[PDB]
Amino acid sequence: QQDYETAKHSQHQAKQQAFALVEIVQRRVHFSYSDSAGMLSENADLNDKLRQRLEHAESDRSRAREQLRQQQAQYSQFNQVLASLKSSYETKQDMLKEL
Amino acid sequence: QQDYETAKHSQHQAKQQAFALVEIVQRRVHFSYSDSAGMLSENADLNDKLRQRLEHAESDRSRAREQLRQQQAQYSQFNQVLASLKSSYETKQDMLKEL
Amino acid sequence: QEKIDRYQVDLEELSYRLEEQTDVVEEAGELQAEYEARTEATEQEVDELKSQLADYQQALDVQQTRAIQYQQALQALERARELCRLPDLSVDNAEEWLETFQAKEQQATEALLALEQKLSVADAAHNQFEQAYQLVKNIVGETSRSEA
Amino acid sequence: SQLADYQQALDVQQTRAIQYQQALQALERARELCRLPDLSVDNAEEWLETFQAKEQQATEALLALEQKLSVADAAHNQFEQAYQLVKNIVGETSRSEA
Repeated sequence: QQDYETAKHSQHQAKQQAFALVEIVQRRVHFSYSDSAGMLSENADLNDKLRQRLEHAESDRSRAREQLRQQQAQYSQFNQVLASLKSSYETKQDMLKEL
Repeated sequence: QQDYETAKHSQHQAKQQAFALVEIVQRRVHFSYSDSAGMLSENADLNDKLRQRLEHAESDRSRAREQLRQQQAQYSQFNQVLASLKSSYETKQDMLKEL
Repeated sequence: QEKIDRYQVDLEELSYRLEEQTDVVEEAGELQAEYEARTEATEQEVDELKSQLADYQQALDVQQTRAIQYQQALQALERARELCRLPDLSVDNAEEWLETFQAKEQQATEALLALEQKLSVADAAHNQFEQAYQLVKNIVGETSRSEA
Repeated sequence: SQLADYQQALDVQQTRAIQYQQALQALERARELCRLPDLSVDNAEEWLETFQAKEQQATEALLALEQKLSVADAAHNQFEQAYQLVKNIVGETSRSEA
C-alpha cells in the first residue's frame, strides 16, 4: 500500500507537468506571433511589414506544397507495389489450392 | 471517456471565456479615448461588391477542393484495382508459361 | 492441356478487365488533372481578388487617425457579453470577472486531470482485456467475454 | 485577409500579440512546474515525449498495482491453505517462492 500511494502521487506529478508542456505545444503557432507583437508596436503605417511576413509565408507554403506533391506521388507508388504483392500472393495462394 | 470529453469541452469554454476577459482588461486604455471620431465608408460600395465576389471565389474554391479530393480518392481506388489486375494477369501469365 | 487452355481464357478475361480499368483510370486521371488545374485556378482567382481588393483600399484605410480603434474594445466587450453569461459586464468590473473565470478554468483543468488518471488506467485495462480476447479468438474463434 | 481588409484596423494583430504574451506566460509556467529554466518552443517536444514516457511508465505500473491491490482483498485463511498445500507437496519453501 505504501509503494502504491507513492505511485498515485507520482502519476499526478507526471500529469500536471505533461499537461503544462502539452499547452505550449498547442501554443506553438502563437510563439510565431512575436513578429505580430513587434508589428503591433509600430503604431503607424506597417503594410510593408505585413507584406514581408506574407511573402516569407508564401515561400514556406510553396516549398511545403512541392514537398507534399512528391511525397504523395511516392506514397501512391508504394501503394501500387504493395497491391501488386497482395495480388501476387492471392494468385500464388489460388494456384497452391488448385494444385 | 464521455465525462472526460465533457470536461475537455468545459475547459475549452472556460479558457475562451478567460481569454475574452483578458482582452477586455488589455483594451481598457483603448476605451479611454472612446469620445474620438473620424471619417468612414467613403469607397465602401466597390469594396463590399469586390468582397462579395471574393466570398463567391472562396466558396467556389471550397467546392473545387472538395471535387478535387473526392476525384483523387476515386482515381486512387481505380489505380489500386488496376494494379491488382496487372499483378494477377502477370502472375497468371508467368504460371501459364511455367505450366 | 485443358489447364493451359483455361489459364489462357483467364488471361483473356483479365485482359478485358485490364482494358476496362485502364479506360476508367485514364478518364479518372484526366478528370483529376482538370480538377487540379481548375482548383489551382480557383486559388489563383481568390488571390487575384484579394490582391486587387488590397490595391483598391490603399488610400482609404491608411489614414486611420487612431479614432476608429476603440470600436474593437467595444466589440471585444460585446463578444464577451455573449460568451460569458454576464449581461452587466463592464470594463471596470471585468477584473473581478477575469479572476473569477480564471478560478473556474484552473478548477476545470484539475477536474480534467483527475478524470484523466482514472481514464488512463481504464483505457489500458481495456487494451489488455481486448488483447486477451484477441488471443482467445485467434486460438479457438468467436466466444463471449464471460467464456474467455 | 489582413492586407486585403486593412479596415480590420490591427484587431487581429492585438489578438495575436495578446496570444504571444499568453504563449510566453504558459512557457514560464511550464518552466516552473517542470523545473526547466533551460527550455524553448523548438526543443520542448523532446522533454514532452520524455515526460509522456514517464507518465506511460507511471500509468502502466499503477495499472498492475491496481490489479494487485484488488486481489489483496483475500482473507488470511486462503494464503495459509495455499502455502501449506505447496509445502505438503514440495516440502519446506519460503512464502515468497510459494
